[PDB]
Amino acid sequence: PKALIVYGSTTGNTEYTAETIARELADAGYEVDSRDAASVEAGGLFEGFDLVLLGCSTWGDDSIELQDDFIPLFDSLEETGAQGRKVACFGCGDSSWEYFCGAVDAIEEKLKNLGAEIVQDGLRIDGDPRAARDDIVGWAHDVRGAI
Ligand SMILES: Cc1cc2nc3c(=O)[nH]c(=O)nc-3n(C[C@H](O)[C@H](O)[C@H](O)COP(=O)(O)O)c2cc1C
Repeated sequence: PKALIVYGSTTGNTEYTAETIARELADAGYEVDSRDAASVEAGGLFEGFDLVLLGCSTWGDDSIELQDDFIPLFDSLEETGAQGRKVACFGCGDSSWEYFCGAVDAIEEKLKNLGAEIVQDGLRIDGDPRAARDDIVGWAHDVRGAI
């Protein structure tokens, strides 16, 4: 099986989290392709992948805004090949904000409309993800067991 991880990260937190998940999946036997959202195009992005994991941090002055590099992908999600695709989401944030990891919710909701199959509720990391390593590894393991 092939898994794609696409992340939008500005300060490196969601990127670390994506790398952590990627190693877990690889150790299990998946062929993993991990890509920064800045480097991808939406159109047919998910083609060929058995599992897609999308990660993004949350921004915005007084609204929920997705990480800049992820925005174009979210805006064109309908062209990615999400129907019937097994997906799960993750993100980093900071619980000082009420809309903690709000990006994750926005992405999940769109995916559901698009007919994707959300295999596990999104992983939401507060603060330094290295401090949450066990939680990330545990979530990767739960995603695997949910396929
Ligand atoms: C202006 C600003 C707005 C933010 N808004 C949110 C927010 O609504 N929800 C949240 O959970 N975190 C918010 N954050 C926290 C970032 O998402 C958090 O620093 C995160 O670790 C960045 O992840 P990244 O390094 O992968 O981009 C905000 C941070 C800044 C500076």
